[PDB]
Amino acid sequence: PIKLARVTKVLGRTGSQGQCTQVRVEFMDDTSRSIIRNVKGPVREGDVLTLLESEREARRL
Amino acid sequence: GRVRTKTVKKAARVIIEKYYTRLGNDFHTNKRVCEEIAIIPSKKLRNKIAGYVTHLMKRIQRGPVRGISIKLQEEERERRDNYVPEVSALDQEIIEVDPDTKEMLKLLDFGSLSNLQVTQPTVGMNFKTPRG
Amino acid sequence: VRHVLLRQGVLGIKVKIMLPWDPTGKIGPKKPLPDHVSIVEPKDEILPTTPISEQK
Amino acid sequence: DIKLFGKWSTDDVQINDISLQDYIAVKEKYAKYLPHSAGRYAAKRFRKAQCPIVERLTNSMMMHGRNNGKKLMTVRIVKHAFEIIHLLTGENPLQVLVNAIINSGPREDSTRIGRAGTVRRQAVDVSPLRRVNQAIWLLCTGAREAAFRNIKTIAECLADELINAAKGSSNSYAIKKKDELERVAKSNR
RNA sequence: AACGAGACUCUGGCAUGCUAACUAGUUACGCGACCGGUCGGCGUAACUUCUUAGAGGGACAAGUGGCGUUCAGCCACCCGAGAUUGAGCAAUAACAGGUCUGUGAUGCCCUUAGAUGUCCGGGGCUGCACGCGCGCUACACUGACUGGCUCAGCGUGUGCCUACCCUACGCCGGCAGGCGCGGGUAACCCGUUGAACCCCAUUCGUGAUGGGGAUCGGGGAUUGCAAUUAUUCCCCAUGAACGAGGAAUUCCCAGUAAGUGCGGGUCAUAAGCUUGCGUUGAUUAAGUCCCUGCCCUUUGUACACACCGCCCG
Repeated sequence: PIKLARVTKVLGRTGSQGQCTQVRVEFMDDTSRSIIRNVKGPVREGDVLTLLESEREARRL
Repeated sequence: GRVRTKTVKKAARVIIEKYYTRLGNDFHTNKRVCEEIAIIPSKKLRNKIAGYVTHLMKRIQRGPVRGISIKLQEEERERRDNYVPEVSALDQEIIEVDPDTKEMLKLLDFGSLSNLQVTQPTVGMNFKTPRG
Repeated sequence: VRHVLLRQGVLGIKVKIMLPWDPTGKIGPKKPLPDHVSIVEPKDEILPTTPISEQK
Repeated sequence: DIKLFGKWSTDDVQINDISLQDYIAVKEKYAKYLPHSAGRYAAKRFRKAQCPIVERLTNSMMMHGRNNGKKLMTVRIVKHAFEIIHLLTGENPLQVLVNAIINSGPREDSTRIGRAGTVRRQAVDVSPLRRVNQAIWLLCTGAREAAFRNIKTIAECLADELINAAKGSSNSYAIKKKDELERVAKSNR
């Protein structure tokens, strides 16, 4: 299912041309799951991300 | 970025070192005294010397700094260095020697010393670090 | 910049002179270079030891 | 107290998503009388989050080359669209704008990695500010592309997609691009 | 220690503080005009806010808070006109870069009286089956047309030889223009520089159409000694390609791109160019080394008129 999220701390900006920010992502269900994700676009700390598959992992492309 | 070149820092260091009594924390009265002490080609350098001086005067309250040397600290360090305690740290009535130290003193005919209190020597010969 | 005509051709001569300071009693520019900060050497403040009220 | 074009108020506008709440403007103090403000929003990063999104839609309305400076042209296009929206729906015409910006932006893009001619992409997330940036782009180019050689004016063609994006229909150009931008995104995943 | 960097110089932004204004004004007072209003209409005085241009201020990472071996500094925020404005100048060492067509800079050589000097007359430098570059106008409705309305800034202007101008205003002309008649060597006159997109009304109605204007046939007028291989300009008429562009590729981060006109250079005639100026005015980015390149450190080299190398059949 779809899962709504939050941003704890932005880690670093990865990608082929530096287009992807890599971000440490908390959930909004009071969950202690601090997943790391690949977000494309401008991000600061304290965003509200919206994922479709909430079990994916951060790689470096 | 905003890094101050050797001209600003060299001039600021000499003008602290010579005129520390007039300089305080306000950048504005620092600028009004840095244009009466020194002959600076004008303002955009004058306000950069006076700003590093205003950042450098706050750095003197928190202790010495590794460049300049000013004679309000260097009298306090002088009175800190001429400090003797009342009774020295080498006047101990019970000083501790090994067994073998007492043998060296007996070679030096100092076995009649009364203050020496020989300790029990260590039971294990374990001093090397565990290599590997 | 000047020219010379020799036997074989032309030479050029370029001569630059960096002039000195000393405000112009006949020589040099007036103002110093824009990075040359001079600092007035302080006559030391004499040490005030006891309050003397000099009524003059 | 503050009505957009002196007629449309902002107190009953309700943003749905929590993902876009801090980024989509007016509900409270970004209420302006007109979309024209002439302010230095591009002076820093993230500063354009604090600009009224009516001015965002106005600014992206003038994209093509023959209209590139015309702001007084596009503000009356938006003003005339906010009549056609209200006629064809019957409610406040700002709730449909945030319903269109919520619905139109994708939530999973693909980032391009390969060699000269070789394409092997990979699916990533979408930041909600890029969702707001790409919502208004798809809306405005749908209004632009479907009014070009057509008797329909730009004010009708903007309004008839600005409601069709709120209803989530697949006749609107905006939702037709979002579902394909996620369809080719899931295809790698 | 020295140079280059920075400092520096010009420019943008701020000042109801200073200096002063009939070749810039505002406010007030009368007068006049038409309904207390409107006057870019007339003359006096208070004065410099607006306009000019001089001195002097003002911003320093200075303040607060985070992070920094609590160092150099970085990031965010208040107060602020402003918390990187934009340029100019610019090292050592080089290049078989360009320039002898800028020079009365210049070595050698060529030519010097049917001249390679120089003048005159007439052509050519524009010639077209076709390739390759910079561009202007477009392909329309976010539009074209016809009316109405209302705003700039940088500038230039009567010339040693030297002929050659910015032009208000009245009359005659559809118009391009033509006659007089004045001003201006200019903050005094054009000039309140009565710009164009923009804005407001009418018409047109998705079609190679009233979009687009090429190419052509007739006239008319300036410039010149000369307009034919159309110098430009004006009026009718003709009305092509072009339906947003393949492979490939350029420029750009804020008053920017793009639109839109205006001045200057060239100029007897004349801007689709360039160089400046305004006006309207955004999307996206605040990052990386993937590409193209530059650079530093380790390091491989049988390379060094130096990988466009050296070299093996």
